[PDB]
Amino acid sequence: KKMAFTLADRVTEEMLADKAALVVEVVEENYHDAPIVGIAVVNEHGRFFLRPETALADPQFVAWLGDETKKKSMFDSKRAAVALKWKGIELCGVSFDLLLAAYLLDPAQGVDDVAAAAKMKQYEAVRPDEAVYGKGAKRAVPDEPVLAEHLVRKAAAIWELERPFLDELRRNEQDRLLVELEQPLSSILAEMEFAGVKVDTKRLEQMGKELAEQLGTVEQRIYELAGQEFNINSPKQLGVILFEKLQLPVLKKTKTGYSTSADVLEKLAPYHEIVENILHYRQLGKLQSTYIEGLLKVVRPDTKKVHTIFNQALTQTGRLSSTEPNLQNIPIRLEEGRKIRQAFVPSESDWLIFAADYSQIELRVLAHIAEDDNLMEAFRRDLDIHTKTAMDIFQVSEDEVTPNMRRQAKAVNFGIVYGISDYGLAQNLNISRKEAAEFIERYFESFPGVKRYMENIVQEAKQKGYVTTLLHRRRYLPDITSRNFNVRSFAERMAMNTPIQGSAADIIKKAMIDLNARLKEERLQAHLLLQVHDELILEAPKEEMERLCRLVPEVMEQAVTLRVPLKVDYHYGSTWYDAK
DNA sequence: CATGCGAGTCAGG
DNA sequence: GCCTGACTCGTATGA
Ligand SMILES: OC[C@H]1O[C@@](CO)(O[C@H]2O[C@H](CO)[C@@H](O)[C@H](O)[C@H]2O)[C@@H](O)[C@@H]1O
Ligand SMILES: OC[C@H]1O[C@@](CO)(O[C@H]2O[C@H](CO)[C@@H](O)[C@H](O)[C@H]2O)[C@@H](O)[C@@H]1O
Ligand SMILES: OC[C@H]1O[C@@](CO)(O[C@H]2O[C@H](CO)[C@@H](O)[C@H](O)[C@H]2O)[C@@H](O)[C@@H]1O
Ligand SMILES: [Mg+2]
Repeated sequence: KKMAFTLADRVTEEMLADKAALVVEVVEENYHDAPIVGIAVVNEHGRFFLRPETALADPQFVAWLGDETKKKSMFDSKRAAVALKWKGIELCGVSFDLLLAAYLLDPAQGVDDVAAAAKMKQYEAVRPDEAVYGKGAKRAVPDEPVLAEHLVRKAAAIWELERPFLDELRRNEQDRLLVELEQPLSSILAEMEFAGVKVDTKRLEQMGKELAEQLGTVEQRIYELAGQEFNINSPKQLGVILFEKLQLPVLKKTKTGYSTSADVLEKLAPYHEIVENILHYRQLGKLQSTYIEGLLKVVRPDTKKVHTIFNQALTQTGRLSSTEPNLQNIPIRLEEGRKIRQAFVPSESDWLIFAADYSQIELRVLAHIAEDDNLMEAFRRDLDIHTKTAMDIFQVSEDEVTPNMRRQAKAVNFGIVYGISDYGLAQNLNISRKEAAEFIERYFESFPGVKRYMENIVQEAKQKGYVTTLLHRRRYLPDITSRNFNVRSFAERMAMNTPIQGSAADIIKKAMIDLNARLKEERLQAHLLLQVHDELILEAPKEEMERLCRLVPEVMEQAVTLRVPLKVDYHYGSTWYDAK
């Protein structure tokens, strides 16, 4: 039975009630400077559909949109807020976001539309967006009649679902998480995406020309060493050359053929000169295709900026993700790739890039949650945690710690966070499972509190069915009870890791909110550009650097109070590359 | 030929 | 051992 609503030709007073479910539809996946195809409002007075051209041109409606006292309940308010920003319209008063509410209740559901969220509460009087708009090449906005009914049904669902979702969040003790953390953060992410990051395209293009030159040389050297030309970027073709023509040892095979992963190649390097060249070709090719050409494709030609979209409702741990482009995985580990960062510059003359990052936040969080005396003392002394771990595992003085000892202690620390696994550690340290287990055993002997936490958290995950983070984020782990070793083990590691990675996510999100409040109180022009899991990147007038050096680390270090201090390092410079 | 899928790969924390 | 996203190739359908 069709849903009744008024297809309005003009905005009326009853459409501006102080509480309503609001839909400002942007069908385009990437909502930057995208069109708004329709608007729906459901409130105490009824259900309404408004054409965007009329609604967005009406002073009363626009004023209502920007009035913080007029409360709106929506789904993915960031999408609408950013689309409206590109139109010079401010959206305020969003007191409930169904997407974020759904995400907090169960990030595993992968709720990406109103229909999916509504299905969680047995509400199915709304169609999934894909069914209405189609997908990809066939994606398209339907005729007004169909479009109008769909937006109204989504608004109607939101109107009906707010109460039950809020009630469950409250029983989960996640009400403040939604209202005081995720929703306020959504607005901050909206500002960041809209602001964008300036790219020096001329510099990128120049790097691309040089890369193309080097790739050409390595490419030819590879054909020369192989004795024939082939598609180096084809794991299949490369496999034939390496393991058949050149007879290199097959130490690993994928599900469908020979493995040519870098870790595999690294082992074959001693056998033939072609290997080192393939690795070099892989590095340069990655930079060229993904960080030069890929980046250049998404730079807005008019503003010369990239406007990423932070998916705030995707990861199972509470972390954000970044797309079009992904600005959370710009090269930095290898110098040649790190140079890509010289292309990210301040958006204004005489401004500078400022970057602040937490030092070992995950291990500090673990020290706090596990209450491991040794680990807590280590951070209280602000010791080099890898050297310290090496000292305990190997029972040597600081002077006796060799570079390799520290390298292995570092590997154990990087993994201890992801949940112990002799197999996983063995792979990273290229050792036997028996030996890896011995390392783990030694680690636990030195950090008994951590061992206790690992056992206790797995037990809690089994008892309650989920694990939680410092700010009450949760993750259900049904596989924790599986009678399949591998499946159960994966769930156990998630149980061990989620409270760590997740609480670190909670902390930096809170830091972002606290930071913006401080930046506003101080009337600084500085503003956030990016978040990369444990670091914040801002840009600001050079005249604000000294103030930022004191303000940013403090706000980040004081976001939450743990049993150990939080430490933040910072750097600034003319480009993102220089912010080191 | 057209768009779209998985597989394999590798970039980041 | 955890958490992500983008690009290539080669196959899928489909013209
Ligand atoms: O607006 C971001 C928000 O939308 C979802 C769907 O509800 O993702 C859509 O938009 C992303 C950014 O363009 C795309 O990567 C994704 O493919 C598309 O479905 C949510 O996942 C996200 O929180
Ligand atoms: O010149 C392009 C032509 O070369 C082949 C091999 O003969 O592939 C090479 O060039 C591609 C584009 O630069 C790379 O992806 C590939 O790795 C490299 O070997 C052919 O496949 C292609 O038609
Ligand atoms: O040997 C106990 C030890 O094994 C772990 C896995 O590393 O858990 C196993 O044993 C528990 C019973 O003590 C079960 O609840 C669990 O399902 C099973 O995998 C550790 O958590 C535990 O300390
Ligand atoms: Mg750091």
